[PDB]
Amino acid sequence: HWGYGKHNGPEHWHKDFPIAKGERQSPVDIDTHTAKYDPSLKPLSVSYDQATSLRILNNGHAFNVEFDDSQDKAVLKGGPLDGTYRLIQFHFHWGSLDGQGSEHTVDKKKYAAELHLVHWNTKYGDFGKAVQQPDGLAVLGIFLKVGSAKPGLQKVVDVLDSIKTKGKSADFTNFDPRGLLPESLDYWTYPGSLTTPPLLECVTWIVLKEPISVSSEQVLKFRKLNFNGEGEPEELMVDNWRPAQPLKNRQIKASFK
Ligand SMILES: CC(=O)c1ccc(B(O)O)cc1
Ligand SMILES: [Zn+2]
Repeated sequence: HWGYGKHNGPEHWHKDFPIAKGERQSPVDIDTHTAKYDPSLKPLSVSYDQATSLRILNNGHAFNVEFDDSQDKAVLKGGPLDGTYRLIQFHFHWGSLDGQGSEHTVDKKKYAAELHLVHWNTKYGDFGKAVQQPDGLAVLGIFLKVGSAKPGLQKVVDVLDSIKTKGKSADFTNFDPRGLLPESLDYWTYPGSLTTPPLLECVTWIVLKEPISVSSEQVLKFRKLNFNGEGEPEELMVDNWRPAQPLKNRQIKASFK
């Protein structure tokens, strides 16, 4: 199917997913000097106190920490969102080297990796119904650079040997995603889509300005994962990011000056 190589990478996705050439695709480059501070923006509200993680999965594209979204336990509201968005899963995209990996860029700058905290609007009932709506999803993007170690990430780094190949999964309860958040909630926001197929244009993107630091060893463990499935030729899971897409008829708002 689709992947990230030279034969199935992003530049090929449009053949099986025409919306790849859509009018509100992600990711995009964030021109910090062209984004306009928006007063009407309300303060962001991250209520992850009752978050309940369940499993960690290698899907052959990335690895998802999945949560129990059967109740309003870890929600995202305020900011540009109208209503309540339930956290369903979070994933990363990283590069083969520290100077790449992120999907969004800031003034064309690429980060070592990008963390996506995915939530879906609770007025749609579930995630599968929510992805079919223009305001069905809210994704919290957080950049990752190499530097100091991010303690709240080590628990995820330690379990990755259990999900090395596509399809493998492992119990992963009691993970607190608040350890993955940066100090500040300053953000840019814009209307976009999922960054992998089906590339549905259903996402409100909230990208935090302040990155989180991770050690080179923490990301190195990311690079030891496998695209392939067990017993198959080893393709290392690296550079699983979509490059910046055309901004088109969109303006990026900022929550700060
Ligand atoms: C297919 C799917 O479930 C998914 C795809 C991309 C993202 B993202 O851009 O944050 C999240 C979820
Ligand atoms: Zn993603």
